[PDB]
Amino acid sequence: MKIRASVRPICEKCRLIRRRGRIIVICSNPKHKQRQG
Amino acid sequence: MGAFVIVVNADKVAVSGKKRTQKLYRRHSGRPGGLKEETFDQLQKRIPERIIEHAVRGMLPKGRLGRYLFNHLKVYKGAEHPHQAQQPIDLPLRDKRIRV
Amino acid sequence: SSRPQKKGTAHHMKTRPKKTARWDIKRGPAVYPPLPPLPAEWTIVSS
Amino acid sequence: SVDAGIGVMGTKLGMMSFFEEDGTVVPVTVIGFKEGNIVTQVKTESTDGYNAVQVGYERLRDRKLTMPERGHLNKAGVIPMRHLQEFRLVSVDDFTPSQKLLFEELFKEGDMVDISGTTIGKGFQGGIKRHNFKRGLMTHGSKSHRALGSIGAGTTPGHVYKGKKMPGRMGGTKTKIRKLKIMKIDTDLRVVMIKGAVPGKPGNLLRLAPAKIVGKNIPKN
RNA sequence: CGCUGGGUAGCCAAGUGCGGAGCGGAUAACUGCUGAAAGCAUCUAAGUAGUAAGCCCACCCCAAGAUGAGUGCUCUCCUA
RNA sequence: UUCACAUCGACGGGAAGGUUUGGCACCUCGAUGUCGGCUCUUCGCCACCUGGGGCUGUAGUAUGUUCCAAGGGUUGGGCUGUUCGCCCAUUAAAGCGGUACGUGAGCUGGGUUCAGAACGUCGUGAGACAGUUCGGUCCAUAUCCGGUGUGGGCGUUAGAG
RNA sequence: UCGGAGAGAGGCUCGGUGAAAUAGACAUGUCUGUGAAGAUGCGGACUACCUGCACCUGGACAGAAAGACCCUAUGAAGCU
RNA sequence: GGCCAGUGAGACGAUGGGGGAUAAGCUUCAUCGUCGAGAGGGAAACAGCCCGGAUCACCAGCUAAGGCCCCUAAAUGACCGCUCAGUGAUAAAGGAGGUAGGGGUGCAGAGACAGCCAGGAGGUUUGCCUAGAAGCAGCCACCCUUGAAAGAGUGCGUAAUAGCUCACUGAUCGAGCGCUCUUGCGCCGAAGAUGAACGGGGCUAAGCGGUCUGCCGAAGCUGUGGGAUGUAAAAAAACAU
RNA sequence: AACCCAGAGCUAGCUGGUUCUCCCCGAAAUGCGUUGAGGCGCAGCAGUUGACUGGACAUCUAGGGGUAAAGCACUGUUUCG
Ligand SMILES: [Mg+2]
Ligand SMILES: [Mg+2]
Ligand SMILES: [Mg+2]
Ligand SMILES: [Mg+2]
Ligand SMILES: [Mg+2]
Ligand SMILES: [Mg+2]
Ligand SMILES: [Mg+2]
Ligand SMILES: [Mg+2]
Ligand SMILES: [Mg+2]
Ligand SMILES: [Mg+2]
Ligand SMILES: [Mg+2]
Ligand SMILES: [Mg+2]
Ligand SMILES: [Mg+2]
Ligand SMILES: [Mg+2]
Ligand SMILES: [Mg+2]
Ligand SMILES: [Mg+2]
Ligand SMILES: [Mg+2]
Ligand SMILES: [Mg+2]
Ligand SMILES: [Mg+2]
Ligand SMILES: [Mg+2]
Ligand SMILES: [Mg+2]
Ligand SMILES: [Mg+2]
Ligand SMILES: [Mg+2]
Ligand SMILES: [Mg+2]
Ligand SMILES: [Mg+2]
Ligand SMILES: [Mg+2]
Ligand SMILES: [Mg+2]
Ligand SMILES: [Mg+2]
Ligand SMILES: [Mg+2]
Ligand SMILES: [Mg+2]
Ligand SMILES: [Mg+2]
Ligand SMILES: [Mg+2]
Ligand SMILES: [Mg+2]
Ligand SMILES: [Mg+2]
Ligand SMILES: [Mg+2]
Ligand SMILES: [Mg+2]
Ligand SMILES: [Mg+2]
Ligand SMILES: [Mg+2]
Ligand SMILES: [Mg+2]
Ligand SMILES: [Mg+2]
Ligand SMILES: [Mg+2]
Ligand SMILES: [Mg+2]
Ligand SMILES: [Mg+2]
Ligand SMILES: [Mg+2]
Ligand SMILES: [Mg+2]
Ligand SMILES: [Mg+2]
Ligand SMILES: [Mg+2]
Ligand SMILES: [Mg+2]
Ligand SMILES: [Mg+2]
Ligand SMILES: [Mg+2]
Ligand SMILES: [Mg+2]
Ligand SMILES: [Mg+2]
Ligand SMILES: [Mg+2]
Ligand SMILES: [Mg+2]
Ligand SMILES: [Mg+2]
Ligand SMILES: [Mg+2]
Ligand SMILES: [Mg+2]
Ligand SMILES: [Mg+2]
Ligand SMILES: [Mg+2]
Ligand SMILES: [Mg+2]
Ligand SMILES: [Mg+2]
Ligand SMILES: [Mg+2]
Ligand SMILES: [Mg+2]
Ligand SMILES: [Mg+2]
Ligand SMILES: [Mg+2]
Ligand SMILES: [Zn+2]
Repeated sequence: MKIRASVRPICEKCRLIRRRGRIIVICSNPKHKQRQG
Repeated sequence: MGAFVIVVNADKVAVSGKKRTQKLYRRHSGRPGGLKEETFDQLQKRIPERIIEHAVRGMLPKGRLGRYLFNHLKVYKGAEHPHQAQQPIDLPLRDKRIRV
Repeated sequence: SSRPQKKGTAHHMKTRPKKTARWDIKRGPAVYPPLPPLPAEWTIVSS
Repeated sequence: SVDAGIGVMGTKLGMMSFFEEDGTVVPVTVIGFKEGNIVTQVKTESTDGYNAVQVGYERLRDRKLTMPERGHLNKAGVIPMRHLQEFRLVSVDDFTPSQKLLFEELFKEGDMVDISGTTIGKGFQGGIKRHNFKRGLMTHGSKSHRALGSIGAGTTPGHVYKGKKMPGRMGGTKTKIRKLKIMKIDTDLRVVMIKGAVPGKPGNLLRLAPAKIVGKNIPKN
């Protein structure tokens, strides 16, 4: 997954969930998943 | 002028927070790569007794006497000790935060 | 990179102990009543 | 350490060749055996905290032994012997003192074996032979030919690092050669033939035990 | 070594053998199972499973001056 | 091809790092010896190869970008006093840097910073040029710390193997 | 490349003779901080029985020459 | 005014500006403080920061700045809240259903919020673009009919068909639900070279904020007892130093 | 631009050094000028002595400015309509 400092939803189906003290994006599109830092 | 102390059930010692996986006991040899980090839980399996010893040593004085004060401490993993003939007693605890 | 280190005497001004507390700074010595008039410490007898 | 099985001790006698039936050559090393190969002591966890068994070797005249050593061997009714070594195990349920250890019962044919003995003592050697350092130029005005060179960086750290590869004594210590194939047995002459080299010159003591492998024989950790 | 031709043991490599194993443990990144706060969903702020030449043990050598100086077998301590 | 974010990303903005060229001129002028190379180390990761993953405009092979990861490895030559860099043949790849641009009481002295001489140029001239050229003395028995090895003494609660 | 072996003189041991540079006193560890910005000597932690011998020199901003480069002096000298 | 000295290298900090890059432990002036010439206590060590200006003695006492788990002197004190990051030592833009609150705003017993089921049309297919598109390469436009609800139709996919699916409404189900700002403490962003390096040991209060009352704490002050200087010209006593 | 001796203890606004005790007071690193800039002279600040003075600290009041701030009425600059 692509990583950045500024993570936000890209499309409507992108959901933002915290896992292990990390803001993470989860979507059906494998491109739109992210991770902060 | 102080006294002796015996410790038992060292492996059942409590620990707050996530120090069981975060507190790093470590040591060094002298080489530029002789650093050996070790967690609480990893040390808890290898030698439970260094946990108690390493903590009390930092609280005792440092010098001739402090090295002599350390031998007055006895620590044991199990719930028994061979120092029965000395007729010890239970140690008081003024603090009220020690029992979870 | 463009932030200095504050290494010299400024390290003292920034890091010296401070209270910053009205409840701690407002305090003062404790007040007790004055004792009675005590006698002298020594007195000579005819000798 | 924990051994995979039980071994014995023998003496290097020399080295020779061994022609196979097809014609292939095999550089083989010969190991003899003295009289004594009897067990002397059996250790357990109840007494010593670990399981092992002693083994003696190289019978000698009784006068040469110190009187403490006599009582140690006379307990089990055992002949006088010079050397003593242990063999740590997992279970020692089938061993007693005054028990001989025939190698043919333990090493039949083609079995891998770990040899261990004392190496040849080279003495106070330099860095080129001990640590395989490179040599300086022999011409072009160079003054340093077989010297070490620099032994540190400079003001930082400001001291020589510990364990710096430097001269000193070389050889004369204990080593172990692993996974050597046994070629042939000869019970008539009481001798064993093993492929490959062996540390030391003829007459040197050694111990040979079954080859220990990490995940197969010994208990993993 | 007057200069050369060969050379045992010894030393030596260019020569001869061996070596680097583990379905062992715990993790990182990642993938997960089960499933709340939030009737949905979610790898997790309960729990738990896979998994790196890395980390720890295991392999080889040293080692109780480890002053925390250990353990076991055996031996000796005569005469007046 | 349409689709900002597979891969690039103008215009501008906010940072860390202390290896570049510099600013300041705080230590050293009764001395802190230089560039490169040889030998010998040892750490850092912002990862060249090797291990394990994600995404892909990833069919496959082979890539591309990026995460964990510094355990180990990172050739020999031609030219150059060199660093840098180009080239030949290979390689899994032929990584970037710190340690007084690591290391001269360990080495070399080709280069730079002495005295000789010469060309060009400047100067009436003596002479001069971070312009070039030929030549040109690198001392040292380790006191202490530190380091590689090897002994003795004493201790370890009677003394020993 | 890629070192290896051997001889001789030293080195090493014993006996005899017997210097030198140097030297504030020295009971003279490491790390990371601190400090005239680069500490055995201050702070904290770690390590470390005492004392010799033979070997190697990273540091003691080691020794050796009141810097020979640069600058200053209403200094000196040679030359034009 | 007489006799007669040294000084004329300043330093950091506060403020006011200049030069520099609103960089420098940089440099140059102005007004103050301290060090210089200043010990002591606090700041782990540390001339310039904070308290305070050492005549001397006492194994007497009260305090300042600052502190009270142990090393290491003093409450492992009390009460109301916050943080679970070893934040507590170290830096920003930016990111966020983190956490404890606060202030607006909207929705709901004539059923909200999520979940499951049903429908999700036709016409003026507007015109334009195109070989071709009923909405979905695309431009302009976005009026009307039927209805509980349906748009010149959100997304997926097709060159274009077709298709999937959304807004919306109907029922089921019964107490809460959504949108947008905001405060405090924290998370990511936050990577370096010999080795924990942030006093240590360690602590979920032994951290942060507010509040009350005790105590420790300097060569300061008080108490007791001496010396010296000046007033001062003999002593003494006194005041100040 | 030899060596020895003498002038010569040449000169050195530059380094280094300069020896017992107690008591009292106690600086300055600023300005002007300088063939001067790490030197010197004068002023400023010390000590000592003498003369003449009554202020210092604190409080209030008065007096003239043209800084901060503020502003666009002048001088310049500038956005939109
Ligand atoms: Mg910086
Ligand atoms: Mg106070
Ligand atoms: Mg030998
Ligand atoms: Mg070579
Ligand atoms: Mg030579
Ligand atoms: Mg040092
Ligand atoms: Mg020959
Ligand atoms: Mg010959
Ligand atoms: Mg699931
Ligand atoms: Mg569920
Ligand atoms: Mg969990
Ligand atoms: Mg592995
Ligand atoms: Mg640097
Ligand atoms: Mg620089
Ligand atoms: Mg010197
Ligand atoms: Mg990395
Ligand atoms: Mg440099
Ligand atoms: Mg260098
Ligand atoms: Mg050197
Ligand atoms: Mg040269
Ligand atoms: Mg001319
Ligand atoms: Mg030449
Ligand atoms: Mg030399
Ligand atoms: Mg010595
Ligand atoms: Mg030594
Ligand atoms: Mg020789
Ligand atoms: Mg010889
Ligand atoms: Mg001699
Ligand atoms: Mg010592
Ligand atoms: Mg500093
Ligand atoms: Mg330092
Ligand atoms: Mg001291
Ligand atoms: Mg120290
Ligand atoms: Mg040497
Ligand atoms: Mg020197
Ligand atoms: Mg000089
Ligand atoms: Mg000179
Ligand atoms: Mg002058
Ligand atoms: Mg000046
Ligand atoms: Mg202003
Ligand atoms: Mg300055
Ligand atoms: Mg300056
Ligand atoms: Mg002062
Ligand atoms: Mg500090
Ligand atoms: Mg008090
Ligand atoms: Mg506090
Ligand atoms: Mg206390
Ligand atoms: Mg912390
Ligand atoms: Mg912290
Ligand atoms: Mg701390
Ligand atoms: Mg509080
Ligand atoms: Mg005093
Ligand atoms: Mg006083
Ligand atoms: Mg003279
Ligand atoms: Mg004269
Ligand atoms: Mg005074
Ligand atoms: Mg001045
Ligand atoms: Mg001043
Ligand atoms: Mg003039
Ligand atoms: Mg002047
Ligand atoms: Mg002057
Ligand atoms: Mg001066
Ligand atoms: Mg001058
Ligand atoms: Mg003057
Ligand atoms: Mg203004
Ligand atoms: Zn998405």
